[PDB]
Amino acid sequence: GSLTEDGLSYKEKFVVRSYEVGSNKTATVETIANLLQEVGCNHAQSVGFSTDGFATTTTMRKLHLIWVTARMHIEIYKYPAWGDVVEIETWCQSEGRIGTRRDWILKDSVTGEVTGRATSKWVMMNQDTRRLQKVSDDVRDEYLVFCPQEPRLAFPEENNRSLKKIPKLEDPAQYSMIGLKPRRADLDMNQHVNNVTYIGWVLESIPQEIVDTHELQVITLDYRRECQQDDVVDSLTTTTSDSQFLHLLRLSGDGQEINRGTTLWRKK
Amino acid sequence: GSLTEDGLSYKEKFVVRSYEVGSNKTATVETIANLLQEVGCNHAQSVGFSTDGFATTTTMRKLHLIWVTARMHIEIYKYPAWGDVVEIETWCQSEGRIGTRRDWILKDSVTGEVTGRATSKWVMMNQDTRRLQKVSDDVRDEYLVFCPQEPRLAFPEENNRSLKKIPKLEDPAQYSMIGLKPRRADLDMNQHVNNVTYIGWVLESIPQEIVDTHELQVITLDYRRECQQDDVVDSLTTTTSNDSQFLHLLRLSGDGQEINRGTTLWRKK
Ligand SMILES: Cc1occc1C(=O)NCc1ccco1
Ligand SMILES: Cc1occc1C(=O)NCc1ccco1
Repeated sequence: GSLTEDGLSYKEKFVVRSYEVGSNKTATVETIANLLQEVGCNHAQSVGFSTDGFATTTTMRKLHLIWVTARMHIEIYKYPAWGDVVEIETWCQSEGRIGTRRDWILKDSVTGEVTGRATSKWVMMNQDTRRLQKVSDDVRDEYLVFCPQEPRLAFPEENNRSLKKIPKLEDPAQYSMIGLKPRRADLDMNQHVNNVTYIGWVLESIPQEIVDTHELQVITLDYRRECQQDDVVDSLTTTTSDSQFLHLLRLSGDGQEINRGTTLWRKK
Repeated sequence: GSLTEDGLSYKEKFVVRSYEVGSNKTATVETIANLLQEVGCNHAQSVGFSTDGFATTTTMRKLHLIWVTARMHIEIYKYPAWGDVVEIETWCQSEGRIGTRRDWILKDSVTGEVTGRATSKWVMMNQDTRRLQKVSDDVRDEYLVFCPQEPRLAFPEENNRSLKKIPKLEDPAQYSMIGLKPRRADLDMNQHVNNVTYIGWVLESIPQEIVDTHELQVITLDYRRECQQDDVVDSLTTTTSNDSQFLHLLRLSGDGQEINRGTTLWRKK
């Protein structure tokens, strides 16, 4: 991969692997999400930021401050087939004191057609206390020089799906998968549960009949609290409708919320 | 990737990804295993075989016959770091009617030094009845033309670790991880649990203190029965031993039906 000519975005090509595809012989949404994280990490490295998923500076490191994902929104038009080359372009943009956005565009390398797009919202937090804090001016200036100044949005439309508020699923859920636990492969280099694991957990409570007859078109997922290495999770889903679902991930015992989201599926 | 000049082996380079590394910022053994499977699949594709993990011909497909892994043995000297390039060479060799072997050599692209090696044993089986059958001469001839004729072994030594018999762990196990279940990401394109998932499940019952102070050098794993999509597994481990050795067993959570047995060898960091 490499930064683009203006140095304000980063592009990388990937060849879809055999173990990366589902029963449709095309990349799963979790493979797509891993590739998004990979290109994001390579963009941070290319300009000198930390590569641990927290995109920190020496200044943030001294203050024990980290960037954390608050929301992921992915829309896929065509899932790449095994052996296909997908090119992904990513960029970062500040949204004031509130937080920062990282966007992605996925393209078919051969045709040049846009096959998917994604957006994410990030917030700054002290890694020990977990307390959120507004971005300081001295740390904002550190990363602004790597972002476009004019608005550049993967989802330009005012009040589009990526910004919709997500309600809390009410019991009883129509479907559930309980007792989900992360294993070592689900952890990152810092021993935290990888953000993509929660996408897989959300999807575990979708009936197999939906997965066999439909394709996932949109997934929006809010991240409220981390699942620790020794926690156990329950994945809940209710049909709200194309097929649409409302999702909730909570701790198996006390029912503490860790994630909420919605999915939209298209009949094959 | 590509077949080599003599067309009897296949090589491919991989750049280690951020999500592919563990706490040591080097590739996990499961990432290594996925890369082994990937280069194996690319070698089958390069010469016209099926790419579903069963390496079948049109002849085998008409008979509902498949190749299945009976044993995996991996030895790693140095785990590649994030961003490093690892080159992997693989080849296949028949071992008579018994079964066939697929071997791998991993190298550091920059230095050319051998950083790891692996071997696997495969057997032919009817995919519906799960009954094993000896390889026929007409099936055998189909793939022999893609294998070296002279012996080429990643583990040449006559009485080496890759061929050692593995005993059955006796209860009580020293350590256990209970209620492990596969999710959709653990399945392949045919909806079978991926062979690498069982490696992760074996390792779940190793105490975190061993993982933090030691590095995995060798893993040998026998595959006896497959875990179905709706099955639940128990991972059991007992220390058998500067080095640490363990005996492992994976069994169904309910009746205790064996699915895998293996051994691991760890070296202090
Ligand atoms: C998504 C995000 O939220 C807060 C910071 C970032 C980020 O990615 N920063 C590193 C970087 C590398 C190139 C541009 O920015
Ligand atoms: C491991 C194995 O056991 C039985 C067959 C095979 C195999 O890989 N065959 C396909 C192939 C591609 C190049 C050479 O052979």
